[PDB]
Amino acid sequence: VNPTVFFDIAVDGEPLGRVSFELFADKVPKTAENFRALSTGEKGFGYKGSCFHRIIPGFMCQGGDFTRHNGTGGKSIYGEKFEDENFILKHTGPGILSMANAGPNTNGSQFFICTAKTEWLDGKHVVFGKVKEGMNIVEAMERFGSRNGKTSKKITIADCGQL
Repeated sequence: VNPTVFFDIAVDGEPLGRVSFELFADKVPKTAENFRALSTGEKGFGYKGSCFHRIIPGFMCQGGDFTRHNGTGGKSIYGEKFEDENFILKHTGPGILSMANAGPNTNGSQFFICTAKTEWLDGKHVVFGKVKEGMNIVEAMERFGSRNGKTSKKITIADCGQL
C-alpha cells in the first residue's frame, strides 16, 4: 500500500544511478503525501532538477530546496510550512528519510537522507521514509561531500517520480 518514489541522480550532469524510497503513508500520511507529490510534480512544482546542497559524509545528504538551491528555500504542497505530524518513527540508521526544519512545525520541502544513525534527531525531525533500493548510490553521493557540507561537484535530481 505504501508508495515508492525514485530519484535519478546526476553528478555534473553525468548519470550516477537511481535511488528509490518507500514512504510511510501508513504512519505519517500528510508528510508522505507532500514528498510523493513533490516527486511527481503533479501540483505544478517539485524536486525535478533540484540539487543536494549539503552533504556531510558519515552524517547525511540534504536536499529539497527547489526555490533557492542553498538551504534557505523550499515550500510544501500545503503552503510555506506545515506542522510536525508525529514522531512515531525514529532515526535508526542509514537510509532513513527525515524532514529538515527550522524549529517546531516548520516543515517545507527540505529533507535529508541519513547515512548514519542519528538518534539525537529523534522527536525533533519527522521520519517519513527509507531507502528501498540504491543505498549504494547514496553512498556514492556521499563521496562528493565534505566536512562543512559543500559538494565538490553538483549533485542533482535529474528525474523523479512514482514507481
